[PDB]
Amino acid sequence: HLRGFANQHSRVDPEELFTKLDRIGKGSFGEVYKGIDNHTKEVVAIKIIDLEEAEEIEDIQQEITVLSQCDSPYITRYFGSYLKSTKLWIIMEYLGGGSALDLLKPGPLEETYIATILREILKGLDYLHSERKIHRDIKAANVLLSEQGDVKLADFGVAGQLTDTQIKRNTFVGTPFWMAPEVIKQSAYDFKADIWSLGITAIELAKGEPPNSDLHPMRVLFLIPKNSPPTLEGQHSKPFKEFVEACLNKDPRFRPTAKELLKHKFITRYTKKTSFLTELIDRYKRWKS
Ligand SMILES: CCN(CC)CCNC(=O)c1c(C)[nH]c(/C=C2\C(=O)Nc3ccc(Cl)cc32)c1C
Repeated sequence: HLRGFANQHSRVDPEELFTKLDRIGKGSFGEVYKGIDNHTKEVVAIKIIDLEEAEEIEDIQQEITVLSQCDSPYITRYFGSYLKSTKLWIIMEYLGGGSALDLLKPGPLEETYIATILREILKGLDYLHSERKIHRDIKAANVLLSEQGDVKLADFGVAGQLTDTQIKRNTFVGTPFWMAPEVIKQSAYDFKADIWSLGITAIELAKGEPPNSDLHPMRVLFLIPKNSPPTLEGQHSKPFKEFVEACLNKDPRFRPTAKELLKHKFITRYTKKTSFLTELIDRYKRWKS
């Protein structure tokens, strides 16, 4: 019956207030478009969700709630939501540099870039975890950059909320290659699931693809809780291999917090400013052009 659902959104037709432009990517329940707020003229990202198609409605509601409860320069900003029949327009912050996955397209990343990106992801994780929120879908595709090199976490479509009522989660959610073993087994889990997913993302930043990409997603789901954790192989520095090993511990009790990882040798070795990442944005622009 969706009682109280429409009350939370502006019933004003979003085509009058916003000018919809080109598609820039996709989200958990819809397509992401570039837009301009007709009043301020300011650039925005618009996510259009078909409620009849994604009828997943509890999760759409979860993403709305999560985004409106976050207030951090490390989390994509939310500007409201507009309903137009079965379509829901979610207006968010515009990040012109695209994703960390988009940025791997022209070629491999030097270690200096990887350490800077991981440091900024950790600042985002530290904020979420302090707010008792778990992202649950940490991967390069969900790490976005502004045209100035600011790194932000996006896509709260499967995000979890811990309380004094619910100390742990048990929901089976995420993308197979990046999923923590306790998530797959549906054991009671917390913020430590994002730490494991960050370790998979660290390998993905170094290799362009997560570990065991040569395997079928369903085979990987069956093997993650049974096999030894992945390792960073090949020509990479010892502190980088150590950072990955710290994240990829099968026992969550031994995985460090985001705050601890911000003190890791791999993260502290390089002291690049986020503006350093604009070179990757320029490289991607030259490659696409
Ligand atoms: C088809 C995608 N294409 C690569 C071939 C373009 C690369 N991506 C972008 O240009 C891009 C841009 C400029 N902005 C975004 C995504 C945004 C974005 O800008 N804000 C935002 C908020 C929430 C979510 Cl889930 C996603 C986004 C994206 C994916």
